[PDB]
Amino acid sequence: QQLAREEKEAELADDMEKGIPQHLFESLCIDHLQRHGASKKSITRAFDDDVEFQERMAEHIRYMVETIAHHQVDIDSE
Amino acid sequence: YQQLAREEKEAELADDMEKGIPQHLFESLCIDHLQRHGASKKSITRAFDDDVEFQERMAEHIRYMVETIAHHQVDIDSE
Repeated sequence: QQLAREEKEAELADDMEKGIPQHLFESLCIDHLQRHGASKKSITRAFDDDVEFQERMAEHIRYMVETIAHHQVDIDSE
Repeated sequence: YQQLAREEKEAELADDMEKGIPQHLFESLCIDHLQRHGASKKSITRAFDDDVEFQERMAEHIRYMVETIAHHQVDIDSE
């Protein structure tokens, strides 16, 4: 039953992850980091060329989305 | 000590860039994109504002992003 709750969370986080593709964060960075010394090329190289970065980026988006899935189910129970 | 000075520059660049990326910019990204994908506004905000572990791990990834971009930027500064 806790194990049925984790299922709901994982399914929900599956859907959320789809609505949060990586280009949203790249856009964010281009828009907010240029004034801080980071050029389009560097942000672009991170997002399009850097394998390790892409993966660690996917890991965290999954964590973000698992965490809010968790809270969504909390409010579903209240 | 040439490579240390490079890393120290990378690190200070990251310090600067980090100020451009407060957490609420990410909260807004999520409320703008996740509502069609199963999340309510409340759930996102609960994560961003009430969940202390989320905040810390959020801060740390942001710091990771900025160090990695800083690294790429100094590489480009040396080509």
